[PDB]
Amino acid sequence: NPKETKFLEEAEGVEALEWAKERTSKTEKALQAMQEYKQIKKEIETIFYDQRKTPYGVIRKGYVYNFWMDDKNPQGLWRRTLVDNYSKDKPNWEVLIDFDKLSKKIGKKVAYRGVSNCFQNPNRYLISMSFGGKDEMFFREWDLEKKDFVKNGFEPITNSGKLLEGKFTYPTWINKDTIIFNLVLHKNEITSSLYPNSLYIWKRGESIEKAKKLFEVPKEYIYVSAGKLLSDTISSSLIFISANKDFYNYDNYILDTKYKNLKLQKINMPSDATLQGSFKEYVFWLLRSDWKFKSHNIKAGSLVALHFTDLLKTESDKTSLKILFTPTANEVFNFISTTKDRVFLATYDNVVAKVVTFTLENEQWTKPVVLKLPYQNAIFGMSSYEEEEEALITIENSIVPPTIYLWVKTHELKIIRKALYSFDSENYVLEQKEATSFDGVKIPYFLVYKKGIKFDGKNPTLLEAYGGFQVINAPYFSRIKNEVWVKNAGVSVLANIRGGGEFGPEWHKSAQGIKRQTAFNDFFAVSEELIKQNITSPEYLGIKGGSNGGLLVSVAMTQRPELFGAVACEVPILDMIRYKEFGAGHSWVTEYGDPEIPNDLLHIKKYAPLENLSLTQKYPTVLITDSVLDQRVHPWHGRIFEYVLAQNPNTKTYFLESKDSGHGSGSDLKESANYFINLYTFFANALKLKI
Ligand SMILES: [Cl-]
Ligand SMILES: [Cl-]
Repeated sequence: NPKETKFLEEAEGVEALEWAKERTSKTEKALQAMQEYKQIKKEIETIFYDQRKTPYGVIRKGYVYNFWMDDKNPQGLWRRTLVDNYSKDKPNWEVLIDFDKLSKKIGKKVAYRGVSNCFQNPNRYLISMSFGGKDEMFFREWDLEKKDFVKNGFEPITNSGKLLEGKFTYPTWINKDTIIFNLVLHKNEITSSLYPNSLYIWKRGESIEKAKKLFEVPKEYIYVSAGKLLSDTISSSLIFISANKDFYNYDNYILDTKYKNLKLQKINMPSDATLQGSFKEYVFWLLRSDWKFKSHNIKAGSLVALHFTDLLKTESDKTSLKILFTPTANEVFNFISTTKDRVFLATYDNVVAKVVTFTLENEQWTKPVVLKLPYQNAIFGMSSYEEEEEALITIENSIVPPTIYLWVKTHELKIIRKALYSFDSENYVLEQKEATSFDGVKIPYFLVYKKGIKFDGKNPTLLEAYGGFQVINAPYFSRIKNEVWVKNAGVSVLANIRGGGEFGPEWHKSAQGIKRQTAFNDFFAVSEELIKQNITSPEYLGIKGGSNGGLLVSVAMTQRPELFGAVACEVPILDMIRYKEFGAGHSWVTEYGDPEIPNDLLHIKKYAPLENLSLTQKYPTVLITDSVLDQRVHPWHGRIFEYVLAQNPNTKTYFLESKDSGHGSGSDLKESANYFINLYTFFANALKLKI
């Protein structure tokens, strides 16, 4: 019965933790006894603790800021160096905050979760932090001149000293003495998805009990957030308030903070349009749906720009709106990023990165200039601020390590850092291929292998996908997969299945809700194609997915067990009947359908893994992972799958429950390292990697 299962529903406490510890210990001892473990451990530790790891960063006021972890500092160091030093192989870094020292002090893992700098006094930062991998977080104000926390500064503590935490509580500076944030002051100030439901404004020197509530959303909404509408260099007083109603639709507002009285004014934009950035007084918005705007049908996936004042106006009064991107068939929007005098528009065309830059001249958008990316199958990233003329760009592909480039004030890329580690890209092949799905639709996939392998169906192969939430699953360079898997003659595959965002909102909507089986079919189409082409065979084929991808792979192995030889189901959502009861489950009703609506439940039960398991069926060996402090999906999902599968004597399972990773691989570097040693030992042993 579910009475037998009920103890596992409690994340912490007693019977669940003991049950989980025992299975985890059995699993770790079993992995540690496999012939492949010693070698896999060596290879992973060499990578994770490598002093030649690339120190990625962001430029502010003549310095590059970096966050660094290694075996000495697994929680990590927030640090900086002069931009002139950043080109040196081994820059002289100034350590700003040592999180390992902080953790030792408090007696708990304190994880760095980002920073926000004050425009009015740029020596002041709000440092975001969490205990381990919790979604709940807090912050502390910190001063650069002092290189220390500000005594009695902004930190969400009560008049007894009690620290208040909230899931993705992040603060925004109003002025040097005022912040706004999504504070959980009272226990009940949360939505049904358990995110903070309120925004508070808080003045320096006042108890948090004196903070003024400015905004509250209904319980049925997902979350509320505050952030800046424009660059602080244009306005520090316009705040964007975003109330996410049902994951995809929003009520958004401008909060103007500079007048005698605060002013809150509702933004008139399509409810599923999203703010993507700004430049000067203009704002960029992405469309998820077609917009009939005056004469025009502006297609779903387009980017428009408008003056911020037109956000408050009726369609009749919206004179500044311009269309900046209209995707052709294989195109999708990626991001906007801004410098002092340029806007960068990053897109994909057939899952290959493309970038242009433009500006404003005489209040008109200039003709964009192509920024040529000198990699095949390029993947693009960058950090920048409108306050800064210079920016750091990365370009990479799945088999070529990332290069970091400085964007200089004369508007060109200059190489600033190459990888210090060695990876001989010419010994590998990267192919972009397509499978044909059940309905004739072509599904992209990326295939990476070592030159010289035979296509005789005996290559150990690891196939990954995600397939949800309009997420673009781009083929980035993975040092771990390339060096631990592909260098040992394993094959790597990434499938851009529907549910994702690789071809814009329609690519997502096609496998959304009760259409989820479309995502799963896409994944089978790729799996079968790998086998047909004698890249691999079921015995050598492993599949890996996390979170939403954890549903994907548990569905795959239960519908099509005969296609696969090994599975890793990581921090999964998978109990699709009961998902609303656990963690942030209410937030995804529009993604999966509502199990309490008969028609949605009927579709969900056709695929839900716990509804489609047979005791007498051999399933592929599976590694299931979850965490006590996973507040996103809750460990129930991993625990119940293990509990039920454990009872099938035809199936071998490995289970790993982490104390404090949360929704991820580990909340410090050592724990992540151990997680990937366990995972790669599992696959190497299951699929016979020659290691
Ligand atoms: Cl930073
Ligand atoms: Cl102060």
